[PDB]
Amino acid sequence: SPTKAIVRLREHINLLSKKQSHLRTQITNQENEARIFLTKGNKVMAKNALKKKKTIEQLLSKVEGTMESMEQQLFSIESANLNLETMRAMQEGAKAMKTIHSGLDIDKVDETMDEIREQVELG
Repeated sequence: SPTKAIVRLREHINLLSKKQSHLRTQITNQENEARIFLTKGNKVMAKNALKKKKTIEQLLSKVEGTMESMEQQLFSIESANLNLETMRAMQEGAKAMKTIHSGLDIDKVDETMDEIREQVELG
C-alpha cells in the first residue's frame, strides 16, 4: 500500500538524518584536531587529520545522496496520490452528472411507453 511506503520512506529518512548529524560532528572534530596539531606540533598530523576529514565528507555526501533519492520518491508518491484523487473526483463528478442527464428527460413515461407499444403492435 502507498501509505505503507510513505511511512517506510519517512522513517528511513529519519535514520539517515540521525547519521548525517553524527557525520557532521565527526567532520568538525577532525578539522579541529588538524588546527591544534598545526600548533602544538607537526604538520604531518594535521595533514593526516584533514585527509580523514575528507573521507568523512565523501561518506556524508553519499548519506546525503541516499536521502535525496528517498526524498524524491516521497514527492513522486505524494504527487501521484494527488493525481489519483483528481482522477477519482473527476470520475465521481461524471457519474453524478450522468444521473442528471437522465433527469426527467428520460423519465418521460408516455414517450417511452408509446415507443414500446408501437413495437409490440408492430410485432
